[PDB]
Amino acid sequence: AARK
Amino acid sequence: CTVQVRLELGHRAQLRKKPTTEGFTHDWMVFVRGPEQCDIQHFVEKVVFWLHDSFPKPRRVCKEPPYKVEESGYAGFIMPIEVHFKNKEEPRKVCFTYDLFLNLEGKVNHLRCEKLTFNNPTTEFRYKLLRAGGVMV
Repeated sequence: AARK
Repeated sequence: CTVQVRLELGHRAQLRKKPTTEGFTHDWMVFVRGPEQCDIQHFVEKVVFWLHDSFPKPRRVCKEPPYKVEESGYAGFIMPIEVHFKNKEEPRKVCFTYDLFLNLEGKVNHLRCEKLTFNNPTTEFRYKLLRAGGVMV
């Protein structure tokens, strides 16, 4: 997802 | 009398050769340390890393060095870190907002220095500071  | 001591917050994150059962693409470690030749254990009671929802038991606490957290994951995130002091008077902690950011095409080796400043500390706290590399000004 990259960056939560 | 004012004493200053130095902290290094940092993290490394490498892209896994194969992702995990849960689709975690990276391994990372985040840490709190003194500069070379500085054991902050002398004035640091504990460090608290407030990880994201999705990690089990996300309030991670290190009471002795190394003050680190190693995990696997798929994304970066903003992370409050709290360093609590072996101080019986205020201030007894400090907080930093830390950005655990990932490199999707390789590694990250990140370092960030923070300078703490304590005003007129108690006699036994001023040691812990000077024992940990503190400097008088």
